[PDB]
Amino acid sequence: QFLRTDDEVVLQCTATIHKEQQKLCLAAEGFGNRLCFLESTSNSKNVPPDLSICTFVLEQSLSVRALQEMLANGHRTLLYGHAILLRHSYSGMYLCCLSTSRKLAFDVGLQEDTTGEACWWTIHPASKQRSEGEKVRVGDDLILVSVSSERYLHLSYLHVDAAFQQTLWSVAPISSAQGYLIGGDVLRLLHGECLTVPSGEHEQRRTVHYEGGAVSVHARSLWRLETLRVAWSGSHIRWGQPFRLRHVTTGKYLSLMEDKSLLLMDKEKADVKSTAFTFRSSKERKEVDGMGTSEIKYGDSVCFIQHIGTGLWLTYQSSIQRKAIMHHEGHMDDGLNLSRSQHEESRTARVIRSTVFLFNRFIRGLDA
Amino acid sequence: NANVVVRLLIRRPEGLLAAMEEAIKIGNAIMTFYAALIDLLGRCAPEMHLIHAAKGEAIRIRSILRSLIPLGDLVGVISIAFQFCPDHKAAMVLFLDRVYVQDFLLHLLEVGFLPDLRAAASLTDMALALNRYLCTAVLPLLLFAGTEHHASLIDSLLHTVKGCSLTKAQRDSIEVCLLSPSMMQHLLRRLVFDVPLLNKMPLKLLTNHYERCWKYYCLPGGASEEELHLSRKLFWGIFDALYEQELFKLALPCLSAVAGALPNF
Repeated sequence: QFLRTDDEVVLQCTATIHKEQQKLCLAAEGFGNRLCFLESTSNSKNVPPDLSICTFVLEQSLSVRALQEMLANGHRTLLYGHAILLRHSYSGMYLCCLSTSRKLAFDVGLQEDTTGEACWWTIHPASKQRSEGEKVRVGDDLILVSVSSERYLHLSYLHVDAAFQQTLWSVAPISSAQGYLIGGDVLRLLHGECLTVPSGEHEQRRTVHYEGGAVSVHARSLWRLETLRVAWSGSHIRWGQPFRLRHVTTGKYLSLMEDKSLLLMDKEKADVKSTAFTFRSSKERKEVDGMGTSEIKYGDSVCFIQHIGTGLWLTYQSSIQRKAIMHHEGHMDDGLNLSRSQHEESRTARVIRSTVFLFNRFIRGLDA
Repeated sequence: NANVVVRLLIRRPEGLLAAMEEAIKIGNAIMTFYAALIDLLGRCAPEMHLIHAAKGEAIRIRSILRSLIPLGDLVGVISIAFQFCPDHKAAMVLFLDRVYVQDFLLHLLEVGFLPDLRAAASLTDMALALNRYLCTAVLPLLLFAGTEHHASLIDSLLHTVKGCSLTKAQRDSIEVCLLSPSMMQHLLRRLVFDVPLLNKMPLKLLTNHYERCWKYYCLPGGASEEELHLSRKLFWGIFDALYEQELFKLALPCLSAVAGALPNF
């Protein structure tokens, strides 16, 4: 219904390039990149978007009186005229305007410090249908205004930058229950011993195993769920809705081709019927607009994996190399239990691959 | 008013150093329109004092003025008045003055002022640039090339040594010498070559105004000190020639000041 502080939202502007409604989303990187860019969300049926780099968190929301005071040194609700503080929900930096250039605009990126007028944005309504002072609501196409640069958060032709011209910014809720599954987690897949992808120095690790020992703790066995919905993608997770599984350390999607194999293929090969699996309580709703209710607790769960297009059952075959293959029945051990991870492990996990993909570009540019 | 008009202007659109040059060969529309825009955007300055310094969001417009418009001002401060001509530069000096350090005073120096004493010798229509500029070249009152300026501008000032407006050009030199150091020390006896050529009364006032400030140079570093005696002797014999000495005899006892610090053409 409304938007509060400490919520999870996205910022999303829909442009049109030659009669193609492109719903671009705002995505900052961090850990080596002080500039924002655009994330495609329109073509989500064959190339899934990255979700961890486009969700934000509203931290505080003052009026201009309290901001000009505090600069001069619960869960509140937002009103059109408050200067808010966005922050990157993964990286932990605060979004702001910068004094760099790429025209008479300014560029937009993250910064760590919260003082100054740089990381503050007053919302502006973009209708006569709603006006000053009143309460925010879900899906209101709005404008953002820099407190420092006195400029509008403009989409230009593909720069996102702080300009004198205005553009729309639709928002969408993401999240807001302890011990249950929320779309966006990072978790291991326990067996008794957990699901694994092998060590480096190659295969390109595209095989999938079940293993035991210290590889339970290490950074290989990390999996991120990405549900098919754009808005409310950080809701609860209940049975029957499909979701992609992403390998976090490698950045390749866990894809089943029932003829060929169970492999890991890239974003541009991740088809909605190829890899969107679902768990079932047995081994034999669709969409709710909210964060839902509590479905799956972590230790008391038997999640049986089953495809949409084939409907098979991923069971282990016969190091510990019980390789997972989609069988038609499976044994009584496909009720894989779950174990969510903590924030620092996932924070290391994403930055590992983010540095790997830059070091390899450095290596090949040096060998060229 | 300033703030609101500035924001209004920035919504809309209107190489900005290329337009005043490319139209200069080519019908006086855009070269006047851009100079009027410069005059408007320079009139809406934040302040002229610590209101511009010790306050908030008077600096925001000041940042926007230099952020969408960096200077490139040589297309206006140099190339327009060397044959429209006086006024377009008179807007640009205001835009640079209100919004925009001791290196820059020598940067734009002798740009335009070299044509002054040249075109002053036909006193017409473009020689009313100087009667226009009797205030706006003086208001930047507030040795590498400075020896040129006391060369050139005094050679403009001696063009009249407009009528009561020459008092602005008088303080424009008497205060320009006062912030001197070796070339200005030689310039502390420059008008002695014209004090012998003195005997209108302004030629003697140009001697008297620098006469009192002459001793500050040889007080700091202490050839033509005997020539200063030679000018004092022409002043001692010229004192017998004569409010007639209100500008003369004020400097005559001040020649003991010229003896108190060291120890036309």
